[PDB]
Amino acid sequence: SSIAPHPVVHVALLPSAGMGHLTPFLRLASLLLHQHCHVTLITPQPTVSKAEEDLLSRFLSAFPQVNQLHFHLPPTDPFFLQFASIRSSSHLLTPLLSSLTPPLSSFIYDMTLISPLLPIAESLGVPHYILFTSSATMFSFFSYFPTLAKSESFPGKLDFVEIPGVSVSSIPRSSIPPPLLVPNSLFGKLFMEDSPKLKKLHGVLVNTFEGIEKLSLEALNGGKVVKGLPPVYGVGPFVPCEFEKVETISEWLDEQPSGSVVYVSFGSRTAMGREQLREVGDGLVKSGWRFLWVVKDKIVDRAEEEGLDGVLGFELVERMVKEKKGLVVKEWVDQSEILGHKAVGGFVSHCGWNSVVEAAWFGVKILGWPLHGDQKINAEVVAKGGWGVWKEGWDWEGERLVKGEEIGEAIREVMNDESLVMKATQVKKDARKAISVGGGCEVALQKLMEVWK
Ligand SMILES: O=C(CCc1ccc(O)cc1)c1c(O)cc(O)c([C@@H]2O[C@H](CO)[C@@H](O)[C@H](O)[C@H]2O)c1O
Ligand SMILES: O=c1ccn([C@@H]2O[C@H](COP(=O)(O)OP(=O)(O)O)[C@@H](O)[C@H]2O)c(=O)[nH]1
Repeated sequence: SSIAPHPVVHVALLPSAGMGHLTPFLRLASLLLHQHCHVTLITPQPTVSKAEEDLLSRFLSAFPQVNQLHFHLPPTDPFFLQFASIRSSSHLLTPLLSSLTPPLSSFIYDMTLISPLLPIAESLGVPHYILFTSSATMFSFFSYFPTLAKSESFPGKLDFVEIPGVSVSSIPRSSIPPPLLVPNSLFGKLFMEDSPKLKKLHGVLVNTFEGIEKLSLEALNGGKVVKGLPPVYGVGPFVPCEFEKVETISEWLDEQPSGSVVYVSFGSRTAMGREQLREVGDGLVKSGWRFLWVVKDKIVDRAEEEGLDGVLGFELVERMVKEKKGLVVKEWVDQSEILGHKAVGGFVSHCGWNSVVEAAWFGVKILGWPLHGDQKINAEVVAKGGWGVWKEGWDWEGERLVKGEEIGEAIREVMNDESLVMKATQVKKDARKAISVGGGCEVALQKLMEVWK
């Protein structure tokens, strides 16, 4: 008895600094657009890196129906500095969010912004959420932090973190993210201020799935970690999207035998010291395997200033050009196009979380080389599933010099192991189940959409 336009579900999104935060937010935006949502994207500007700038430009051109709200920031690790700048200025956003049309339905923001955005979301009167961009196991640690910090000996006497029922049952002190043991650090301060406020959220979205973190997901939603935690929605794996693409790399890969290439990358914001970097190349040559090595000499891509031949040195460059087995680049690559190529049989990775979930989506086994932060916990999430391995004696980047001899031996050990491929293929199979009807991601998004309507 009526011919009416259907009311629109309008979601607002706010990502913080780095490609490891921007990429999952934009993949979530694509998922929401395919559910016929209207999306507003708040963009803090300028970005720390050029790669962030360029990805946003390709996203907006692909989806002109997205409403961009500019967030011009006022004028240490450059990405951590941006985390603090966005957090300290977020209290100014209220006028831009309260005048949104059509009426806002929900608000999903970065995990590092809980405290300043909670009163803003309360005034908007809509359900609000964090998108947590690391593993569900690390989210359990974050939620558990007030339980550990109440002790009078914290953080001096803490040898094991054992959260009931999660995917990594015992986290030793050597795997705790170093800033969490330093009360005055940025993340140590954010953990203490923000974790007690998790109970005010409507929910927590995580880019993960039952095939890789079954136990952590069940413990978080069973009241085992902390009583009164908001529900945790496993909405991963986030499938890589078309707008991310920017041809000699793909042409080189086309000429290599299937499964014969080892891909090497330590993410978008980490650069090894020059001596350690040169040991990586020595290990790749000694391994005897074909390789595609992505190099960074600076944390921030904008700051690169020396050519690859000067970074690598004459002796290493000469060895690699003579053997004619490897390709080395110091530029932004299409990592998902590489991991999805049939030539790539293994992945030497720092185990940043987006890279882990991409490797799971493509069924590529991992040699884990965790370098900083939560990467040792993520490396063990992978090892528990039997589709990758890591050497706990290598330690955080810069604590010791890992030698080319032992790097080459570790590469041969992973590439000769067919059991790792067997488990990685089953992970790949469970990754597709999660997004199909009845899978964890499909079930979670339907729950959220019905609430927002
Ligand atoms: O516990 C986490 C993640 C959970 C969290 C929760 C609330 C919060 O307020 C901050 C973090 C974490 C850490 O304790 C140290 C650290 O160094 C990184 C690293 O964060 C950088 C960002 O730039 C990534 O690039 C890198 O991959 C990742 O390992 C972390 O994720
Ligand atoms: O040359 C590069 C380097 C990185 N990435 C992507 O950048 C992200 C890195 O995020 P992750 O959580 O793995 O680690 P972080 O870079 O934050 O340490 C992933 O989506 C990678 O696929 C890419 O496409 N090309």
